[PDB]
Amino acid sequence: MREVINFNTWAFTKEATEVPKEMPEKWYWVTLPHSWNEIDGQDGGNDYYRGTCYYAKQLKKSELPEADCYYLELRGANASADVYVNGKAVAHHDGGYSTWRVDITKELTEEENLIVIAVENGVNDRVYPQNADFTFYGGLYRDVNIIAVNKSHFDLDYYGGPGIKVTPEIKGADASVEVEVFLTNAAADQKLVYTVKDAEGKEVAKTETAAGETKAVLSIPAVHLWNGKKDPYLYTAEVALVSGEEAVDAVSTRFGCRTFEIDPERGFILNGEEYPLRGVSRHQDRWGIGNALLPEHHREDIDLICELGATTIRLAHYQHDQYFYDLCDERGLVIWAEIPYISSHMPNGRENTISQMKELVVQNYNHPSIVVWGLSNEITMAGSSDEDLLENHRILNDMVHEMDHTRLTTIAVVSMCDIHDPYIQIPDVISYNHYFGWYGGDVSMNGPWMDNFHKEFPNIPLGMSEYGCEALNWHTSDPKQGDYTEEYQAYYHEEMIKQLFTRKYIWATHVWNMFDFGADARNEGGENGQNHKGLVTFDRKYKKDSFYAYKAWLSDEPFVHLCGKRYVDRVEDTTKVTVYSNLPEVELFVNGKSAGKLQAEDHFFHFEVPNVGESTLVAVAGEYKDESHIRKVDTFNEEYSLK
Amino acid sequence: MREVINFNTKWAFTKEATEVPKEMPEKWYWVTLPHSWNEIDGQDGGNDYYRGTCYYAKQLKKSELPEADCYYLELRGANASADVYVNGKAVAHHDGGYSTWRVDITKELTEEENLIVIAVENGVNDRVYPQNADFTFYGGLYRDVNIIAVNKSHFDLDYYGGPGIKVTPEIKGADASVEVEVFLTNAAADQKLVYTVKDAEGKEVAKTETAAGETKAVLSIPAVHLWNGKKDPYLYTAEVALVSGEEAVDAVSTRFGCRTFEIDPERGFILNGEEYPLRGVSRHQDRWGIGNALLPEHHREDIDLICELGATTIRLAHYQHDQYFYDLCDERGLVIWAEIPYISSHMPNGRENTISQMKELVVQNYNHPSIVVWGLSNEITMAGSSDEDLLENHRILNDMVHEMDHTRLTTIAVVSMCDIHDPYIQIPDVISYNHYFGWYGGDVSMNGPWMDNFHKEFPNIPLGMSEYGCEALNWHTSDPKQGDYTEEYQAYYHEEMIKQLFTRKYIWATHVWNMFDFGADARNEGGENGQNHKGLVTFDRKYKKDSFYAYKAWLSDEPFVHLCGKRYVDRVEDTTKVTVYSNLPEVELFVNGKSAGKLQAEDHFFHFEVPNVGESTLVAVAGEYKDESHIRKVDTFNEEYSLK
Ligand SMILES: O=C(O)[C@H]1O[C@@H](N2CCN(c3nnnc4c3sc3nc(N5CCOCC5)c5c(c34)CCCC5)CC2)[C@H](O)[C@@H](O)[C@@H]1O
Ligand SMILES: O=C(O)[C@H]1O[C@@H](N2CCN(c3nnnc4c3sc3nc(N5CCOCC5)c5c(c34)CCCC5)CC2)[C@H](O)[C@@H](O)[C@@H]1O
Ligand SMILES: Cc1cc2nc3c(=O)[nH]c(=O)nc-3n(C[C@H](O)[C@H](O)[C@H](O)COP(=O)(O)O)c2cc1C
Ligand SMILES: Cc1cc2nc3c(=O)[nH]c(=O)nc-3n(C[C@H](O)[C@H](O)[C@H](O)COP(=O)(O)O)c2cc1C
Repeated sequence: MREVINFNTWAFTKEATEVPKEMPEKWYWVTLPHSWNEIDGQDGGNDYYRGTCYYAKQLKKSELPEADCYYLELRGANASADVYVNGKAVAHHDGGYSTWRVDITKELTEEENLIVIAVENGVNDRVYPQNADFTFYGGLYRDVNIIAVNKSHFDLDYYGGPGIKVTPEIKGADASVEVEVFLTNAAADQKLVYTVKDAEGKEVAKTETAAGETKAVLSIPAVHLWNGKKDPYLYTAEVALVSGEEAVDAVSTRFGCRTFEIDPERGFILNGEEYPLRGVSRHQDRWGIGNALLPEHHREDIDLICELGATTIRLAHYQHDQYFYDLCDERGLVIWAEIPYISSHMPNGRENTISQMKELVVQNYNHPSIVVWGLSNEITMAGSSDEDLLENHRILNDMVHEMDHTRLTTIAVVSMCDIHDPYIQIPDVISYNHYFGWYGGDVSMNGPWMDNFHKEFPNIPLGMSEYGCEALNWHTSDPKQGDYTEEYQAYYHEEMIKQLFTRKYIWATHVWNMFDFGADARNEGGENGQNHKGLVTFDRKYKKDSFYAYKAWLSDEPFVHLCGKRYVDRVEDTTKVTVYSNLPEVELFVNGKSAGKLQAEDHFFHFEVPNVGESTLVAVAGEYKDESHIRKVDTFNEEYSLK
Repeated sequence: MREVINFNTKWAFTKEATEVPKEMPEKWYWVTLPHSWNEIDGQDGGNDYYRGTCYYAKQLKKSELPEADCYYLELRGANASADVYVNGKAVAHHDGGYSTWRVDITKELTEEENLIVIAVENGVNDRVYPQNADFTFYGGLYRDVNIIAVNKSHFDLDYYGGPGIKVTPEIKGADASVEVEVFLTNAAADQKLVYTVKDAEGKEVAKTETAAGETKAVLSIPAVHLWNGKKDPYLYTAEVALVSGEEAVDAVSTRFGCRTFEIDPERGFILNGEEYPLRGVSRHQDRWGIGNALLPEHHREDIDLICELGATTIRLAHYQHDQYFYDLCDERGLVIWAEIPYISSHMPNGRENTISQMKELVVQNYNHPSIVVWGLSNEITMAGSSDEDLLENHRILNDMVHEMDHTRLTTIAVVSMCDIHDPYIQIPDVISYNHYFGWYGGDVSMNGPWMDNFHKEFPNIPLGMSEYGCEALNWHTSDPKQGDYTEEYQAYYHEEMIKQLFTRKYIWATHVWNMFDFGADARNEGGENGQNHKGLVTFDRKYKKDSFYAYKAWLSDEPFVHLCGKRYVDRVEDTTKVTVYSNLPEVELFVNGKSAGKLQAEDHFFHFEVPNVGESTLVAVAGEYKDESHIRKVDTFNEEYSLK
C-alpha cells in the first residue's frame, strides 16, 4: 500500500533571509525540477548567484491519502538544504547529488502545513564540490516527493536507500541471489515474502520467512545473464511485508546477473569474454535549463550516446539521477560512478566525502550497469598528496570495499601527477586525465605515455578517464591546436581513436565530453560560460564531426557522413574531403563525377578533390549517401575564423 | 520550581571523529567545561590553530534528574557552529559562537543513560561571522552547558535564548513607570501572573496581578533610585511568577536600572541629565593559557583591574560577551558598548548571520542597564569602500535594532582610512573611528587635528574614538621610537593620546585598545608570537604596564604614585629622565635619599631629570604615598633591552 505523490508544482526567492511564517504571496512561482542558475550559470564571468534561497509550498492533509507516516523525499537539493514544516526545523542535508528523506508525520498538525526548503550553494571548507570545472547549479533540480507508508515499512531513513539489497552469485549456469531487506518498526509476527520476477514478469523464484529474517537466497536456474548491450537482461526482485496475509508495505528493484573482471593486460572482461569499454563522459545539465532536466532529457542523452555506440559512460563528477542509471541498466552500458571529491583536498571535507560515498553505494547498489566506484578526480591538482589526502582515500577505499564486494574502486588522476605518487596505489584500478594535443603537447604523445605507464606498473589496470579538445563553429583548412575549429577537434579524435582503440590493455577510455556543458567560469573560444569539448552541442541540437568518427568505430548502425558541411567557402583550388563510415567502401562524387572509391583501416576516408566554382559532393557507401557543398573563393571568409 | 543543573563535568572530547558515535566513547579525552581545544595552538602564532569539527560526548542519566515536565539543554557559548544529538538523533543546530541557545529534548530522553553528542565547528565559510578578524576563533564549548527543568507551562525558553522577561523603565520626573513584559509557552488561559519589583535590599516596592493572557504590566516606583553610573549603580530586580491556582509553576527574574542618557554631538555623553564623560578601554574574553574558557574569577579579575584603572566605559568587542560579565558592569556602573562580530570584510552571504547574532544580542542583553549602544560592525569597509549590499545589510540591522529597542542607540567602529564621506557613516545614530596614528605609521599628534576636522565637517554626528593603541612588550630604551615595541614609547604614546582625547568633550567615548593583551594566532611580532600586545596589562593579567598608570592618574580617585621605567634599570646617559604618574597635585623625587626637586604636573605626567651615577635608588613622594625604583649607570646599552 506504499504510495508516492509528486510534489513538484512552489514559491521561490533569493532575497529572503528567514523562513517565512506564512505562505508568501509576492515570491516567484516555479515548478520543479528547478534551479536558480539556469541563465546566470551558463553565460560566464563566474558570476552565477551562490547563496541561500527559499522554496515555499502548502501541504493540505485533506488532499492526501492516509498512511501511518508521511515522508518527504528529496531526490536532489544542491548543495546543502534545510527543511522546515510549519516553522520547525526537521531535517538537514549536505550534498546536492543524492536522495534524502525525512518523516514529517508529527509536524502535520494543521489542516494546511507550510513546507519551506532553504537551499544553499556557497563557499565553505566542508561540502564538495568546491573547485571544479562545472557550474554548481543551485536549487531543487530533481523531484520532491511525499511517501505515504504503513507504520511498519521498509527502511526509508538509511542514507536514502531503496530498503532492498540484491546480490546475485553465479554458480555455473545458475544464479544464487541474496535479497536482503531492511525494516522499520516491524512486528516480530510479520512475514516477508520474497519474489524474483522474469523479464516478462513471470515469477521464477519465491520464498517466505518471518520479519526476523531480513535476508534470503533465491535460486535462478539457467539464468539469463546481464550481458550489456549484447543482452542487458534484467530480473525484478520484490519483497512484501505481510501482516496476517495483508501486505502492508512492499519494495522492489530491477537487477542484473553478471560477473566481470578488469585484467591489467586484456582490459575489461564481461561474463567471461573480453568486452572493450570504449565510451564517453556525460554531465547532467542542458543549455537553458541548468540541471533541472526532465526524463526526456535523460532519454535523449542516452539515445544520442547509444546512437554513437558507446559501451561505457563515465558519469562524472557526482551521483546522477536514478532514472538515468535505470536507462543505463536497460541499454547495457558499463558505468563509472563517482563522488565530487575533486581538484583540491579540503581536510574539513573528509566527513562529506564519506557521507556522499555512502549514499552513492547504498542508493545505487542494485544497478547492474555500474562496475567501479570512483573515489576522486584530479585530487592532487593542488599538489602532491598529503597524509590527510592519503588517509581520506584509504578510509573511502576500505569503506567501499566493505560495503560492496562485487565492484572495484578507481581513481581519475590529473595529467601532471607523478605516476609514483603514493595515492595511485590505493584503489584497485586507475585512469588518467590527459589532454595532450589540447592543453599543450601533441596528440601523438598519448599512446606512448600510456604504454610507458603500463611498462612501469604492469599489474595496475590503466584507463583513460578523460581526453578531449575544444570545438565551436569555427572552420579552417589547416587545422591547428588552439583554433577551436570543428576540423582540428575531428583530427584530434581521429588520432586519439587510433591510439587508444587499438590498445587492449587500457581497460576503459572516456571521451570528455559527450556534450558541451555549463562551466560559468569558462571564457574562451567565442562563447562564454561553457566547456566546448563535447561531441554534441550544449542543446543536443548539433552532432559535431567528431561524433561520427566514434560512430564509425563503435556503432552497428550503417551510415555515411560527410565532414565539413559547415565549411563551405574555401580558398584552395584543391580541397581535402573526409567521410566517416562503418562500411567498407565509400565513393565520392563532386558534381556527379566520381573522385575515386576508397577503403580505410580506420574508417576515416580522406579524399582530395578540385575546388572550382560551386560544387556538390556526394558520398555513397552501398545503399547509403550523404551530401556536402563547397565553393571556391578568392580570399578566406573571416566569418569562419575566431579572431 | 524551575531548576538549572550544571552540565560541565566530564565530557569526552576528540578532534579525530568523523561521525556521531553510537555508544559512549571509551578512549576520548576527558574535559570539564568551560573548554576550548585552541587554548595552546591558538595563542602561539603561525595562524595554525586547528579549525574544523570536534565532538563532545557525555551521558545524561534520567534518574539523576529532578522530576519536571520538560528538560531543556542550554548552551551559553559554542564557537562557532554546533549541532546537538540525543541518542544519535539530531535535535538542534546553531550558528554564532557568542550567543545563548537552548533546545527542548524531553521526548528524546527515552533511556536511563542518554548519549548527548554536541559537534562544534569553527571552520572557514561565507555564512557565519567572524571570518576575518585580529583575534583567535577559539573552538569548542567555552561557556556553561546547563540543563533546565521546568513545568509544561513555563516562561519562554525558545525565543533566541532570551530570558522570557523584558523590563523597560520610563522616567517621569522623580518617578519611574516600569514596563514589565513576559513571554510564555503552553500557558493555560486560567493561570495568573504576579509581577513584583523589589528593592536594592529586596523590599517589595510594587506588585500587580493579571491573568496569563496579559503578559505586559506597568508598575510604578516613586522617588526611584536611578542607575547613575559609577556614582551610584543602583539596581532594582523585577520578578514575575506564573501561578496555577496559588501554585507557582515557573518564575523568571532580572536585575535592571532606570536611567536616561543622551549622546550630544558637542557635549559628549550625558547620563541622567548630567555630563558623564565616557573614557575607557576595550576588553577581549580570553586569557593566557586557557584560550576563552573563562571561569567567573577571570571575569571578576578582569573588571577589578578596569575599576582600579577608573574607566567609566568598556567596549566589549568584538562580539557578545558572557552574561556574568555584563552583570558585573551593571553592578559597578560601567557604561557598555556591545557589538556583533560583523567585522573586516562584508560577506553578502553572511547577512542572515548578522541578523541572527544581532537579534540574539539585543534579546539576551536588553535588560543590562550598563549597555547604551549596540554596535553594528567594526572596520567593515577595510576591504573596500561601501557598496550597495554592505549598505542594505547595515540599514537592515539599524532598523531592526531601532524596532526592538527604543531606548538605545546604534554605532559603528569605522576603519581609519575610510573616507569620512562614505555613505556608511550616515546610517547609524553615532559613530567612532579606529585610529593608530603613532603606531601604524603617522604621528600621535595627528589624532587631535583629525578628530577636529571630522567634527567640523559633520557637526551633527556624535564622534568617538572606538580604538586607539600601541604595542608594548618587555623592551626598553631611553630614546622611544614608534616601532621599538618598548614599554616607554607606549607610555609616551598614551600620554599624548590622553592629552589630545581627554580634553575634547565632544568625543562621546574613547576606548583604549586594548585593556589586556589577547590571543591573535596570526600575529608574529614583538618577540612573542600569537598575541596582540597593545594591552595596558599583559595577557596573563600579571603585569600592569606603565601606560596602565597613566590612565589611572586621570580616572581614579584612589590616590597613588607610580614610578615608570622600573624594568629599565641599566642606562647609559649621565642625565636620565624619570616619569612619575600620580593623581595627586605634587610629586617630589629623591635620588639616593637627596631630593632632586618638587613638581606639579597639570597633566599628571611628572617628568623629572636626574643624574645617573653608580647605583641610584629613586623614591617618589606625594604626601603620604611613595614609590620606589632603581637605576644604574653603565658604559654600553644592555642588549637584553632591545628587540634587535
Ligand atoms: O578541462 C576539461 O575540459 C575537463 O577536464 C578536467 N580538468 C582537466 C584539467 N584541468 C585544466 N583546466 N583548465 N586548464 C588547464 C587544465 S590543465 C592545463 N595545462 C596547461 N598547460 C600549461 C603549459 O604547459 C602544458 C600544460 C594549460 C591549461 C590547463 C590552460 C591554460 C593554458 C595552459 C582542470 C579540468 C575537469 O575534471 C572537467 O570538469 C573539465 O571540464
Ligand atoms: O590592530 C589592532 O590591534 C586592532 O585594530 C583594529 N584594526 C585596525 C586595522 N587593521 C590592521 N591590522 N594590522 N596591521 C595594520 C592594520 S591597518 C595598517 N596600516 C599600515 N600602513 C598603511 C600605509 O601607511 C603606513 C601604515 C600598516 C599596518 C596596518 C601593519 C604593518 C605596517 C603598516 C586591522 C585591525 C581591529 O578593529 C582590532 O580587531 C585589532 O585588534
Ligand atoms: C547497498 C547497501 C544498502 C544498505 N541499506 C541499508 C538499509 O537500507 N538499512 C539499514 O539499516 N542498513 C543498510 N545497509 C547496511 C547497514 O546499514 C550497515 O552495513 C551497518 O549497519 C552500519 O551502519 P552505520 O553506517 O549506521 O554505522 C546497506 C548496505 C549496503 C551495502
Ligand atoms: C529584548 C526583547 C526580548 C524579547 N523576548 C521575547 C521572548 O522571549 N519571547 C517572545 O515570544 N517574544 C520576545 N520578544 C518580542 C517578540 O519576539 C517580537 O515582538 C515578535 O514576536 C517577533 O517575532 P519573530 O522574531 O519570530 O519574527 C522580545 C523583544 C525584545 C525587544
